[PDB]
Amino acid sequence: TAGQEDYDRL
Amino acid sequence: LTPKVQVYSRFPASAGTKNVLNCFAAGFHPPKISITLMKDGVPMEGAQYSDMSFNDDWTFQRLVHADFTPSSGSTYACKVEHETLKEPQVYKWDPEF
Amino acid sequence: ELHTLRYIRTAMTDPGPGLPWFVDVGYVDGELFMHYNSTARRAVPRTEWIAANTDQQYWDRETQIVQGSEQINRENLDILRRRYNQTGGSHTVQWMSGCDILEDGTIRGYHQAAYDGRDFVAFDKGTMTLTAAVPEAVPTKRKWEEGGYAEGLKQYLEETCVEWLRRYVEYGKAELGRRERPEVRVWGKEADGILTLSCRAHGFYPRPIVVSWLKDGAVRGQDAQSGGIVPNGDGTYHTWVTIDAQPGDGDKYQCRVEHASLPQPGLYSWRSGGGL
Repeated sequence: TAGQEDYDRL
Repeated sequence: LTPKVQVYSRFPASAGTKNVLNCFAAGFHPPKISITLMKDGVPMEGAQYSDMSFNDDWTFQRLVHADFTPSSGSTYACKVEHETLKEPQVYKWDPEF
Repeated sequence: ELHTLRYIRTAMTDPGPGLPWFVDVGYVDGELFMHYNSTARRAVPRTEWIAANTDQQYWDRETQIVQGSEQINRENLDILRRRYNQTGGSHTVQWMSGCDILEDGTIRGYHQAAYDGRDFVAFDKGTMTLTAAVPEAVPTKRKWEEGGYAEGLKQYLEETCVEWLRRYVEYGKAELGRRERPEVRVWGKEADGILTLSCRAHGFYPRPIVVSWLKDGAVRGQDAQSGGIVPNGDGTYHTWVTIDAQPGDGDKYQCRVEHASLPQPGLYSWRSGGGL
């Protein structure tokens, strides 16, 4: 149960 | 970050009975690894490569398994090729150990 | 009562031959439930308790957000490469995501990242800031405080992560609660005046196991060398514990296996022999 793929942004 | 390999069977070894041969390697980097199961020095058919996963200390782990039938006189082993190893590590499987 | 969820993500440069570059694997209390591949581009269920309790629109929503991470981590593989002034070779981007439900009922959310097997950035919930480990992780922190990332993650880890984890325990109550009995076999070998005794346990669930050797009904801790709890292809586990002894002293040595499936610890000998 994952969310915003934006939190992977480095 | 040198790979630690361990060769083992799913069910207790029996002659003329279906069994799954497993080769587990953990604690290695880079994640690129060549794990192959072999019968008498020749690779085995039906290898299941699944899957790229890391531990809490960012160290990778991989499980390779294939369905086989143990036979007397034939030797079963696992070959692991890595850039850190230099020489390929071979772990022999024993039905009575 | 301790429940855990982990989202393992790996972005690779050298997979290498005929292997995927991006993989996303999900876990519930150690057991695998979801899997993603770079060539397949679809998030699929592994166990039966998750597939029978979820809709197809749920999995279509999950694969859409995971393929979004695939493109984002592909950029990070190039952005970080220029930060360290590298051309390309063997570089990997690792991602840790999920939350823990303690026995008392305390939330424990975590969001960690790593580059080339070394920690890059970790999220702090008690400070509401992103912790930088390497001086190259400073521009990452700057991007996070420029927009909205810290507020959204707290609303996700403390609520969204926990709300669904509570449902997974209810869905897989029969699967995770089930206990499997291992098949114990006691072996031996002779080399150069040393009688090496082996103890192998085949297919047990759950993962925690206590395997120890006993000489004359006494625990010999120091002496026995263990291989570790290694997993099988069908989800179950295996362990290998070995000890060195004198030749002609095999019968006085016995393997003790402590498991959740057994009401009392099982004592196994070579001549007994093993099971049952």
